Amino acid sequence: AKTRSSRAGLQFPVGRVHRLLRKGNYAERVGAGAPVYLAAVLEYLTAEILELAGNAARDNKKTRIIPRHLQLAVRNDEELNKLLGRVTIAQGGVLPNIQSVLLPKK
Amino acid sequence: AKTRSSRAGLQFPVGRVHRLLRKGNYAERVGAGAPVYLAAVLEYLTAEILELAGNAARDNKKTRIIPRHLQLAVRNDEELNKLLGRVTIAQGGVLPNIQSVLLPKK
Amino acid sequence: PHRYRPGTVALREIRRYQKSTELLIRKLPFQRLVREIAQDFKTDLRFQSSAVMALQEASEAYLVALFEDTNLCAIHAKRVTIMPKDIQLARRIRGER
Amino acid sequence: PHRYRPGTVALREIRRYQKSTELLIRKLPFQRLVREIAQDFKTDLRFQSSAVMALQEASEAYLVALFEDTNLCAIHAKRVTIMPKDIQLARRIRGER
Amino acid sequence: KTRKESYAIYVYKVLKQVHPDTGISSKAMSIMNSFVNDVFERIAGEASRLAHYNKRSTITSREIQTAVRLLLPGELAKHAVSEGTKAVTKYTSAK
Amino acid sequence: KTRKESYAIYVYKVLKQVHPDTGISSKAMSIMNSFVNDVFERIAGEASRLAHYNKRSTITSREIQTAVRLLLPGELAKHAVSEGTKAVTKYTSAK
Amino acid sequence: VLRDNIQGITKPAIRRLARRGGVKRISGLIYEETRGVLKVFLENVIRDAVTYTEHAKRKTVTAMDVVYALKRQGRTLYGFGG
Amino acid sequence: KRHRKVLRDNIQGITKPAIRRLARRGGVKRISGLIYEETRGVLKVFLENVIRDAVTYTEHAKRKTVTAMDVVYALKRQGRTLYGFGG
DNA sequence: ATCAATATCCACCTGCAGATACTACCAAAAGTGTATTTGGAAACTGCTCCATCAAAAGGCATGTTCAGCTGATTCAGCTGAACATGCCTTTTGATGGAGCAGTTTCCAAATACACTTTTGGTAGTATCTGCAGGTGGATATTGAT
DNA sequence: ATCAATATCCACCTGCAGATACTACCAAAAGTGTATTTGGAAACTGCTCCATCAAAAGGCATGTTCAGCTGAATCAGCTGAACATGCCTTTTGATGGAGCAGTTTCCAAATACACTTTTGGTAGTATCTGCAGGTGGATATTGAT
Ligand SMILES: [Mg+2]
Repeated sequence: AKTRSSRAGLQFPVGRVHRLLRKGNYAERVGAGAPVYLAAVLEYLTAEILELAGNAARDNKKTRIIPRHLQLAVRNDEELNKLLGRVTIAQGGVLPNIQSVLLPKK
Repeated sequence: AKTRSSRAGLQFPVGRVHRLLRKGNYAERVGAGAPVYLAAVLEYLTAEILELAGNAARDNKKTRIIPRHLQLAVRNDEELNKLLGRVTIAQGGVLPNIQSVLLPKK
Repeated sequence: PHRYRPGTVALREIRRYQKSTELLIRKLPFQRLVREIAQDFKTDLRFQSSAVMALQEASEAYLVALFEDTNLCAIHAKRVTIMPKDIQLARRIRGER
Repeated sequence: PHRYRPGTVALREIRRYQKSTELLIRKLPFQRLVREIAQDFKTDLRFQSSAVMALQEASEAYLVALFEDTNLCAIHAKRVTIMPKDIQLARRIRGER
Repeated sequence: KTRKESYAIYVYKVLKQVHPDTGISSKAMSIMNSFVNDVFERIAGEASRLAHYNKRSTITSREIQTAVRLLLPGELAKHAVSEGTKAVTKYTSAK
Repeated sequence: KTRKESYAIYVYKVLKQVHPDTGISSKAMSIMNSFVNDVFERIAGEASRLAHYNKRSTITSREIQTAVRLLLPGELAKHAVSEGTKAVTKYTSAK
Repeated sequence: VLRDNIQGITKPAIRRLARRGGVKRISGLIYEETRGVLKVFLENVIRDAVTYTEHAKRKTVTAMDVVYALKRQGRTLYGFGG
Repeated sequence: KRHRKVLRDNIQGITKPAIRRLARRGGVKRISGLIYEETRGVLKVFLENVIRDAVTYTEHAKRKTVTAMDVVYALKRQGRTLYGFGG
């Protein structure tokens, strides 16, 4: 028996996404490609953020991604930042930013 | 036969509200009283807004509620205004208000 | 010869347009903008008459509400002239930027 | 006797805190206020430690974000000192009023 | 040809109870209806969510009430609950 | 001793694909898990509404698709769709 | 007498909006800034509406396509159905 | 239970230094002396709203304990979504 | 202060756009009845994790000093409001046809069900490893002079 | 610019919390295969209602003038940052026990169909009137003197 994930070529669980779409009461019926597509997107987005988070972890000379690196990944990325525009990442901090007028001399 | 709406003493259709609650994919099951309660809540609110826009039409020497009246009614009431805080009433205009630092000096 | 002071008509207009509810952009020039914008999204579209209306109602409402905040911003900086920075400050705080 | 000019430790502090992620309000004091407010809503309530911790991460995030908005409002008024009017202007535009 | 349901006749009935000599323009009724649909969708939305969070398969009048308390402002929330309970009490105590 | 489901094994899998020498704090994972949960509810939601508006009792991958184009910004939408299309296509043929 | 479509949102129109908004004095640069703003609003709203149109396999953007888009941008509107 | 101490004026636990740090993380260079009271005020409103909603979730679940998931749902309800403290 | 130009208010008038009442219908709710399926309160008990307290660790309050920021004052000059109308762009209504919407239809794909395999969580005991926070010790940044 | 007070920056460094490892099992997933229902695409089609345009409408682009507003410049007062000083309060690690949550037994209530009745929505018809405009004539506001 071959799992539906591997069928669709995904690491993310197509089975589980199918199952959660049912109990979730979104519609009467859930099509066969619905969870495959959804799993594929879900897998994509998490790959996209971990690629970026990983970098912030490397830039910081660390081996483990912590929430700061997640926050740094999202916030420094236009399209991710908008997506998580109304989302707060616990223990993530803020991007370094000081307004110009506050810097000394002239 | 007697209507569930007359049984509850309501104008708002309990049967319809029950119907729409089922086909709304909100949960697996709809309890018997839930549509009764909900119909009451919706009715009450309908009455509250027609009351105030009723007065809003009266204040303006009128007998027919137009959108303007409903807008005067909502934005002039602190609680209704908060509930509809992110809703736009088409053809409703705005409340007469000028910032007092823009007024001509007397 | 007779002339009103600057800001006197402005006030008269403020009082006027806050009394009325009629839309303040001319339908046609708006409708074309709507269509022109949609053409980038899909070619050979058609628009329901009420749909352009819905879009107008919303755009105008939005903009009028934006001017309010813009004006509170101009006043904050101790001015009475709404400037592009006021619109920009209003928008950034709203989250839009 | 050596002293730093006003504003130099301040920017030192900003560099420091924008770097770190640790919570800035003391745990227990924040725990008490949570409990005092919740009590006023309902008696004999208990708090999972991570509930309080959720509420602090939430609030600090909210307050920090608000200070940026506030700080932008000050600079708009051609100042560098945030004032209650700046908070107030930020919150009104935000639609928190 | 196809049926297009509305709350209009029920909104209108309520208008007559509240202001017997006052009418409503078409457009104002279309806003009234929109409003009723809106609030229904919100309260059912919350009632739906409550049920899930508590692993319950039924949306009961208890859910609708807690939903009302989470969506409506103070005095508006209070009065709604009283009207919501009142209607559920009358309906039950009638053969 | 009830079982709590999460995407943690899957996230990690994909983490090793992108950075095979990089680990993840159980807290970052805790967030990474909320992110997938959040984005699930959001796409499912739009799909849910999308179907209703079209008198459709079924969410096909097509609804997931418009749901994705509605939800995600610009280039994220463009790439997600491709991967969704790609995975559904590679699924259709593989039985 | 060729003229840009966005320029069809004339100065007197933008001024009346400003007026209803209770604006007394308007910097000249506002009218171009505002036109830019209106463009961003519409793109954002239209994009989503048209996305509803395409899903329905239609060539006519219907008021519901707009109303729904408006609701999902968080700009709920009453008076056109829904 | 034998004696549970009275809670009052805990808002003053949100010290001047703590508020300052927050403002520094916000990128604030200069702070008018009236801010700290005003911030406290604003924080009080914030908590009250999230807690009212959280407690409501608690009471609907017929619990005496305010769960992390109670707060997380109150936060998403008011559009202040939080990752990192549960589902 | 008066004075005249004109904006603004209000009482009265009325055709007609938009509201409303009136009829016969029919598909489609909503209700009534009986057979069935189940969801969640209840009562009980494991056991996680919360309140609470004691020691031990560190940021808080407070007074003083004065740096430089804010806010007032003044002032010049630039810049946006006011003005009048025929020019041209929009609004209004008339009429072709695009396409949306209603109808019938049939099958590819939805659900249901039922044994059969897989596997993702945990649980109990284990070892591995990234990094926090201590150390000193070499390299800025800042502000007095 | 130069000297000195101190923040800042690495870089290695040893403890250990938190992460990683695997071994055992196991309930609940996910799989597979087959019998059974149907959602919606498809295809045809009628009739809105939408793009278009001709004539009717009436708003705005224009360019001159200067009222008054913005922004620069100047400076007096005093507020808020910096810092030193003296210790209170929080943090952190540890132990009985409330209430949450895991499991099981049991029924009031909710779902599934069918059949009986009704209600709301349309439609085609004429039936009705509130109030938007127009008017006239008094009065208030504004700006000039
Ligand atoms: Mg109290």
